[PDB]
Amino acid sequence: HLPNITILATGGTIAGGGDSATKSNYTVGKVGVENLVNAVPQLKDIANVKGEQVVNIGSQDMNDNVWLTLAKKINTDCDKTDGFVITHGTDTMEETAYFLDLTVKCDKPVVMVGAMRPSTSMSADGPFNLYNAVVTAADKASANRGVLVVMNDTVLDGRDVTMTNTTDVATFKSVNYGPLGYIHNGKIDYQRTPARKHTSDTPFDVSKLNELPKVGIVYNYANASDLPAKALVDAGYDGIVSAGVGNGNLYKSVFDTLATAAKTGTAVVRSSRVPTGATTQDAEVDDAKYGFVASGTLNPQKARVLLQLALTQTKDPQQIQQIFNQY
Amino acid sequence: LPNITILATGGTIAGGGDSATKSNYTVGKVGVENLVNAVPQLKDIANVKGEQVVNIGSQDMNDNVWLTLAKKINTDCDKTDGFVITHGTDTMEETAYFLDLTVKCDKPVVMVGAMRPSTSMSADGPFNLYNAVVTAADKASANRGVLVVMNDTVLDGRDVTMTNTTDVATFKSVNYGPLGYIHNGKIDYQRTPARKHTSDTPFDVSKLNELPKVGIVYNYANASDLPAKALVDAGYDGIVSAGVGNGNLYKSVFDTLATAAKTGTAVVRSSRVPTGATTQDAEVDDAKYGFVASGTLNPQKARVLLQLALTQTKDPQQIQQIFNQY
Amino acid sequence: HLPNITILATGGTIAGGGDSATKSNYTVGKVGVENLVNAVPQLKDIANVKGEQVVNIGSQDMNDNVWLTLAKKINTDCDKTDGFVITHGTDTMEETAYFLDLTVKCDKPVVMVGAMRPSTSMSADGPFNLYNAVVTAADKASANRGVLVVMNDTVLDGRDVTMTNTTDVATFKSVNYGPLGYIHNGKIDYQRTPARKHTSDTPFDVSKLNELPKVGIVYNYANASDLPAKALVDAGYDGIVSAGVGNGNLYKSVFDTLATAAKTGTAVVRSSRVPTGATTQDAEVDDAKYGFVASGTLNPQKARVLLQLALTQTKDPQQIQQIFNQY
Amino acid sequence: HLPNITILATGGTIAGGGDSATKSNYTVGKVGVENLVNAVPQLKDIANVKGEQVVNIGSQDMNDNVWLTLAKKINTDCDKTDGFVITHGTDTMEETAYFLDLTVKCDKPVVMVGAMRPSTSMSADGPFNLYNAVVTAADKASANRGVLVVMNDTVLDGRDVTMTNTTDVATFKSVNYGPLGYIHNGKIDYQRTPARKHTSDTPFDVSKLNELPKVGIVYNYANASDLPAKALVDAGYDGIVSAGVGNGNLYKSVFDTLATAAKTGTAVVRSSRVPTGATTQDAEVDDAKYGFVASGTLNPQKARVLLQLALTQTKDPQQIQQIFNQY
Repeated sequence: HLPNITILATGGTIAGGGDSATKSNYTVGKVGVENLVNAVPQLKDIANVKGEQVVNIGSQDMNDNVWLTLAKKINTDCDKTDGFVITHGTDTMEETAYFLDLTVKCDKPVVMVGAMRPSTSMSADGPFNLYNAVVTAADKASANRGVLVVMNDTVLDGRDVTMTNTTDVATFKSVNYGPLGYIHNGKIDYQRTPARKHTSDTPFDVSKLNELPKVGIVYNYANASDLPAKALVDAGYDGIVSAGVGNGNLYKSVFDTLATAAKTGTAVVRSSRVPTGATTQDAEVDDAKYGFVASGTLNPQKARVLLQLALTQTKDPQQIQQIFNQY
Repeated sequence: LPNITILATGGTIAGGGDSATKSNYTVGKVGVENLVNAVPQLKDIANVKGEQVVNIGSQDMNDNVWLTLAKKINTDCDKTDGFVITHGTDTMEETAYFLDLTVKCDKPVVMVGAMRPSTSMSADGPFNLYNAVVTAADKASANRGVLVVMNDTVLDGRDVTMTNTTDVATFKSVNYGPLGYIHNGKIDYQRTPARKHTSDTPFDVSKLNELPKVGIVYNYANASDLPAKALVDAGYDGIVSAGVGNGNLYKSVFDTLATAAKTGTAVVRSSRVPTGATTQDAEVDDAKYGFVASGTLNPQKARVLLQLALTQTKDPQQIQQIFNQY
Repeated sequence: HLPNITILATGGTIAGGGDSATKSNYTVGKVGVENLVNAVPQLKDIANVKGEQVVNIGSQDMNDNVWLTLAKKINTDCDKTDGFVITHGTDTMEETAYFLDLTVKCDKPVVMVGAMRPSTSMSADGPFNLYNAVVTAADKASANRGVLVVMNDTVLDGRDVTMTNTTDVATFKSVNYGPLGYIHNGKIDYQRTPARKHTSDTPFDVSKLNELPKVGIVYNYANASDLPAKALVDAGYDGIVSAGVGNGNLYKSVFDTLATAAKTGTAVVRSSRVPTGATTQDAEVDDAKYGFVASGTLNPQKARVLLQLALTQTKDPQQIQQIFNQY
Repeated sequence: HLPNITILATGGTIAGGGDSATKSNYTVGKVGVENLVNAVPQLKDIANVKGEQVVNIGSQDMNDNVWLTLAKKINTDCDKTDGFVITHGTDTMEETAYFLDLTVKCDKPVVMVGAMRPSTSMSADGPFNLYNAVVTAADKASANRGVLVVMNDTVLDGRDVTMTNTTDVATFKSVNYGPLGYIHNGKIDYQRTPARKHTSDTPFDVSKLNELPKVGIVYNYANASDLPAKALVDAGYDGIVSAGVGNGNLYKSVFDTLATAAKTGTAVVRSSRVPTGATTQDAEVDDAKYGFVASGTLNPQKARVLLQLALTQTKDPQQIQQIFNQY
């Protein structure tokens, strides 16, 4: 009769700990899901919570196998529950949020949440962030909006959400298109929803996949080395994402290596190290001439999520561009 | 009127497209004199002399142009009242900090670019150039370090960065804010960078024709060690990590860089995250590994300072000292 | 054919010129619409443009009479054009946008535009602003999103759009829920639409109105005077909006005057002087008990627009609070 | 031997409390200074703290009498302590910070701090904020920087600090010139200091004053009533600050009232309701002619603070403008 709500715990600074409340030092992986739930007894006011510990890692070590395990579990257990919260490291939550946004086939709410302060800190942000994540997953209006991230009283879509600051509790922002809703006193005023296709409206199906296509990221800057790009090509990577300078521009020697790569079986996506705004067509690079794909507003690490999934469907740069214009 | 020298390097500000109402352009259509002639009002505020140093897209900016530019300004400091450098946007933030650490001229040195090509409707380059010459003309600008002047704002070389791929308002000092705003050809300076620059740095490039080799590697989920293993296999002097969150490293990359740091490669941890410090005293024992924490320097600015450090030392603790002072 | 677009000019810095190009002085409603078009020859590549001068005022002198004229004309002339651009000063464009967003029943694109620099200034922003406003009004995907403001290559909804900076060309932002779309190379990638009800989904109809209910705005600050609030009450005002401190809070003397007035026929809305975030219920003020309405994310000048309209339908606070939850 | 730090408590949300850790409802001033101090036992690691509860009000009720009390106390008590922390409400902290920044002659560190969540909240921000405020008051490097605000791990100058968001724990930002330092692991890396004159470098001497000149604030907006302005003039106010539209512009009817009043000796400052950027001279308003002062980056409530203090030395509009260009 209260919403049934599953928490899938993956680790992160929300389950991490230091030897002092008032020193910054901490390590991830100290606290199980039972202990987090128990630190918020007010959850039983809003939901019937069930917690499982899928893994316990720092999200700096998030990987393809944990992504597959999560998407598979959510997809199989969808019918058991009214929604899911995933407790997660903050460092790569914006990656896992987008991978689930594209492969989750459950249109029931799936809410990701972490903490910028360890469980042991003075003014720890984890307990209230977890409360609000359950408020969100239990809100009937949260369904059909794609996979969500809830941080600092804010409901953010999985596609546009990113980290803006290294330490600030208020780091997570949807920096191009804004947030979906604000949470106040356990109620959400939703004024937006992602137009890009997600969840059950995407062709991606990882139900029977045990690995993903290999996709690396190369940085651009003055005097950039080509050695990173060469190393990925030498290893037969399925794709490379460029964190370009400005509007996805390539240092000349990186450009040389990725042009060869795009014409010899490696997919190439131009994104940007710049934190907001689209990597666009119709600027300084004719993507189609090189066989590149322009990432749009997807940053390097998001573009790598969508490129891995595009490559389960096609190697064709025109098709990949069509997928980067729809998802 | 002061004497002001424009040193032109190319970029969108001197780039053009086939239409004022389409986004497509190539850099380097336009020479320095053409730019200057485009803004006749410069006459009202300065005696302007333009020289072309190079003509390239800043996406192709490199160690040799940096060395040329810093030598040029240091050689010619006595000869002018200040400098404006016209430059692409994409790496303006790297050139700005290189120069901020390496120019010993404490007269005004102001970088400027354009987010719209000189051909475009509502081109931003003319008023930008105009405001850059105002900044270089104001004696208040002296002793503030190398500056960037974009969208009516004066920003310090260390903190300035691009926030947006296309916005005319892209250039911000995202951690500590601007030094001043330009209104009607006057600046109200309320700020100056506390970090040591120009003649308070030990870095001199006057007889250097190259810089230590410093690469950047990106972190992300399931990150490849192969990029870092490449730079190490090549004998790179230094690698900056574009960390996740507070300068964190995927396990593979962590292992490779920890092994390199013991073989002598300098390792700085920075962050792909656009604002905030990569700090000591978080998840990574930097002293245990011989790693250096970048502070607020983003990965491309971290490279600038690591290259210069690497002209003076390979000692981690001594690199951390330099990353705490400049 | 190319779409037929109507430019309705109201004046503004965009029609306004200075004495120099390189000094900050200018007059507003200097020159006219036909002058404004002729400065942008490229418009004829994208539409068949006709201009009409409605009024010629600096938007700091904007008023109910210009609002009523604008809305009736857009609603009357709707059938014979494919879309509208309204040239307007920047200072109060956010207020006119939300009035029009509520009272226009034309669901063809309605776009507001201005300029932050004068006509004659170096790097004048008006010409490209006007070009992109016509792109937006000409796009079929612009229909049914409400009244829009198009500034600095960005499409902003009438409701959330506001000024962030006194002089920056990039001043206009939707500071709570972000923009709907970015314009690049004459094309828009819409990824958002406002969920709050607008244009033909509102019951507001000003067709037969010649004046609007009287709504004043009072400011809160340390040691605030109650004299302004008392002056609007003595004048028999229909409504009062509070620019509160923090989360909509009231200086003691303002609390006293507004609480007295809310129980004897004056509608009272708590908004905030703070530039982003909702003035919420459930905080320090029990709105229901005083007969106050919480403005949500509407800032004082926006709350005033919605309060004047709500008072054309009802004087009941619970019903005004309902309108404030829906539009 | 750790430093001696004086906490002066004035109330606010930092001292506030609600029925539930999870519900938003609260009231200010439920817990006293010693309770706040004992909730952060770790303060003994970094200082010898002495608390004095000076008043106990919501900062929505802050007033001239509390300002005078605080300035005279800090000034008298300077030589008995190494540094001051003032606990205060958030809503007007930015006003008090500025008044103290102009009236305090003690150049030892003086830090203000509050909380956006009440002390009873889950993930309450006050405890670690208070910890950080005392770190900042203990740090000698803070001396000579003017009065500070410490919130959300940031050191902010009293002049430029303002609220950005109605509820966000990260709401306090130096929105024009940025912050002075970030706090991490109990340490500050200061990279900035305000160039504007503060503390000992101002002429402002409140030592014998028991009242401050009367300064009100009137809001601009479409169709603005002249009644607020006329109410303040009728009452013989000593000055009026206008929260102008755009770059300090005034609606017709308010412009008429303020112009008439400056002619007979009322001090009139043009500020802007726009949250960032300066209200400049030499835009659309001839300040020289009307006897008006442009407020620069001072927002309306900040402008009030400096105008009241300008008015303790001069009523001469040109002398008041010179004060507005120096502080």
